[PDB]
Amino acid sequence: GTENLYFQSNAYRALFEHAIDGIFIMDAEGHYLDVNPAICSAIGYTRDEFLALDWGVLSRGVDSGWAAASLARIVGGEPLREERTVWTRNGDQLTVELSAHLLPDGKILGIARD
Amino acid sequence: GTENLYFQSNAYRALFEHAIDGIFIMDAEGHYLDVNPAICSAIGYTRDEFLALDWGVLSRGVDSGWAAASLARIVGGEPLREERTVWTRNGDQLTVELSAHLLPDGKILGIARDV
Repeated sequence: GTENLYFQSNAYRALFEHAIDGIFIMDAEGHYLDVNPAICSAIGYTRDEFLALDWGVLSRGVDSGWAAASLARIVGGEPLREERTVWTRNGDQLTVELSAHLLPDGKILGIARD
Repeated sequence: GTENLYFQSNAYRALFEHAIDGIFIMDAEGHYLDVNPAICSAIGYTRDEFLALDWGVLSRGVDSGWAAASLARIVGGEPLREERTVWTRNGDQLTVELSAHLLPDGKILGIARDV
């Protein structure tokens, strides 16, 4: 049997740690809550730096209202799938495909892929 | 909180459903126990059809001993990271990069990526 919370929790821990794709968790207000090793390494922020940032900073989409508009669609229950230019800590540019899905308690699971 | 049992199991079910990469679970003997939508779509198998498979059949690793030897290495605490060609029952061929990690309850988490 695999239909129990311990198995599932185990499998999340392993996926989060070992995924090649970036995986992040944010709260309903767009505050980053967790970030996996892949995303910290790609974007160049440490976990502690990352957890002080909000949705929109990486892709410079706060002022434009992109962050607020997209967050609202996500918390409304529409999945996000959109390519965005993001900037690393050092100011280099990446193109990432961002996916985001609502979790049952209103938090958000995100994936960042090349 | 994001460390707790309820959060992490919620997050697993979401990530399993929504991952673009393939994710599979197998037991220590190589029997497939679960497979995510991405895998099923990639090879056009249903979940039930995939769950009749054992480790090595898709990548033609039975005769060579690759299936049994690789499974032993994983079960022994050595994560797998290697590419495998898959040949599906309808004649398709694809090459994927596989990662496989032993989980605490003895099961194995696999991830399959395009490559």
